[PDB]
Amino acid sequence: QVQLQQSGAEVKKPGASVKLSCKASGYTFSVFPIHWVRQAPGQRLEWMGWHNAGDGDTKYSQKFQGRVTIISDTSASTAYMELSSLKSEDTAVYYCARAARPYYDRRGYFFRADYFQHWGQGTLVTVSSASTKGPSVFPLAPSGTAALGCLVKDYFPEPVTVSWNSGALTSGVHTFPAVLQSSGLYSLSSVVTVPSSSLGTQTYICNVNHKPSNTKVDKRVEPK
Amino acid sequence: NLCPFGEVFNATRFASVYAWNRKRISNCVADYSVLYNSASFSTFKCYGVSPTKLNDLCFTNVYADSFVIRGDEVRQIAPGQTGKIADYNYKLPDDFTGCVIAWNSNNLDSKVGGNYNYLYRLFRKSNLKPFERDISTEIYQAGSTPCNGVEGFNCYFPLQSYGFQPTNGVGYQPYRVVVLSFELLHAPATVCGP
Amino acid sequence: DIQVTQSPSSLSASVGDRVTITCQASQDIKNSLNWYQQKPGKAPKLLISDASNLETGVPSRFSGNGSGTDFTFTISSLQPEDIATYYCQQYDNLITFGPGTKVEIKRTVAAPSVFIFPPSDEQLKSGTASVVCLLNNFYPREAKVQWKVDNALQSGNSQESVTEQDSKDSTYSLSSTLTLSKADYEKHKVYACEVTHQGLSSPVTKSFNR
Ligand SMILES: *[C@@H]1O[C@H](CO[C@@H]2O[C@@H](C)[C@@H](O)[C@@H](O)[C@@H]2O)[C@@H](O[C@@H]2O[C@H](CO)[C@@H](O)[C@H](O)[C@H]2NC(C)=O)[C@H](O)[C@H]1NC(C)=O
Repeated sequence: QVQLQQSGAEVKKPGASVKLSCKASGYTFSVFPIHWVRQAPGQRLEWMGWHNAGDGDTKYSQKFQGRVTIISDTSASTAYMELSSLKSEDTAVYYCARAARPYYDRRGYFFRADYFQHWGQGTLVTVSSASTKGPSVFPLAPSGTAALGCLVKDYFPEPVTVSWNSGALTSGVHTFPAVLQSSGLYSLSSVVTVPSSSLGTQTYICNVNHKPSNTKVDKRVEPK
Repeated sequence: NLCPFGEVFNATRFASVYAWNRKRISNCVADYSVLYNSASFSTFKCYGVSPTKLNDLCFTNVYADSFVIRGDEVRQIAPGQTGKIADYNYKLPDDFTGCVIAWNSNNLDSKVGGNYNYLYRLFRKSNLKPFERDISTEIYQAGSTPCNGVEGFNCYFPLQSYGFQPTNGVGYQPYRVVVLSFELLHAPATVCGP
Repeated sequence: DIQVTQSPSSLSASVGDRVTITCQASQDIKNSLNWYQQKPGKAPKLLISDASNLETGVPSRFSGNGSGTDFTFTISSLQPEDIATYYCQQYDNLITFGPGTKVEIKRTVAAPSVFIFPPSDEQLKSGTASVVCLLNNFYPREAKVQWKVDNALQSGNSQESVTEQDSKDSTYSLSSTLTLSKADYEKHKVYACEVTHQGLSSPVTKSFNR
């Protein structure tokens, strides 16, 4: 099976550089062009460049030429992209995608086949002057159907995973998208709707995991 | 990845003895250090294994049993013991391998009028077998005449409520108990310490 | 440089409706245009390649047409699993992606269930108070959330976050967070959340006293 495995998320300060990896499996990595496409949060897809390993054919976009470079190691079946002179606007998810093989037609003209049939899972690159910080978890307590939740406040960088009751409680849970505050730190809310009869009976614990900071917090949301 | 011990120890209230709660712990990594380093426990006795050697050990399944008894009944949560709790409510096996953990809960399970929500089985025709639970509400025949499903003279409801009051003595105060049982079977061990 | 536009920018249609979105290139890009689908939180997926060719594993309700500068993408019967943003992409010369078209499911109007949460004692010890208002399972997405502190409208201290359309009931949920200092929190009493939504016969206010 074709699989494009990308490197883990990266956090960088403005001006620094980042090197991302895209390991290919399940196909002849040498003969297929691999494109690099990025996507700012909530923004459109943006093509950056392509590179074919066996050919050495390389083409960058005008916006990233001079600060970008795409190489490959055919032995490791891995394509590398390196973006330099990073700025806050480079904060995005960077995908590697495999295109079809280019061809010649009846008259001898070279045609590319740059439709992306296989994508990697993407690598998040956060560029910010903020330093890595773990979240503080505060209970959102209830007073028919009741609502309770947790406040994941003042953490950096994204993301955070929030589960309820060690993974058991999943129905009625709404983990909201994070928002970037002016302090440069993220804040997030996770809520769940439960029956008011169960407000007593069941114990409700939210489990917050911030892998960037190796911070795991288990907070119980009890009615005050 | 991390075993859900906090769901058991730090729950808002515990079960009654007769309907003791059991949590099946599986496919996770357990750090018993959060338990054997705390000074919050009035009773921490382990049988067949030391708590210190638990963090480098592996078991197939681990069970966490929960209930609330009164203080002078905590000694009954031990192998080969007798009493209303051991005989009619919660019995440990004689070859029991695990830990008995208890702490006072007068601040949580006692009310000014009295917390009558915690119950225990007062009458039973036979003694419980190890790790057996009876949530029945059948009328008990304490005499010759049959009850036939209705309460009456020498025909009693089997369960009785602890009257947990904050002004009670320590032996009559509520105590929260967690019994960890460690099961090692001819199967892949799935609950492992660090 | 080749420019690629998409119309409409956003779209709402009921289940089973025929949906057609367009894509326009600034130059003749022949048939070298592909269509991608990106569900929320996932990577893009190729559905139509070279204007008309459906890719393997993609349902037959998806189609594509166009040549030269004008191209079209059609969903014959909109399904709830088709909530996503759809991009077109040319490759006649280099690669240029489109701005994208957000496709949503038009559902019956559903009013929100509103909840307000006071600041926790743990956070008040930190010197900061955060009041959180929750709007649960509502459609359409547009809703006004007004923070009223002693019936005084609060501005500049609020932040909002909306979930994506749910997999089952096709609804939205909204979280608003009012962050104050402990000093500013203790100089006021009534903290309220006023919510206006099409599914409500009148604004609903959830409040608490400090
Ligand atoms: C059971 O809870 C205690 C105490 O938890 C604290 O108080 C609760 C009301 C809730 O607000 C928790 O989030 C609090 O942490 C746990 O003991 C704490 O463990 C943390 C872990 O790092 C430590 O920082 C604290 O100092 C501990 N507090 C005390 C009073 O000991 C305990 O670990 C929980 N038990 C289990 C099995 O998870």
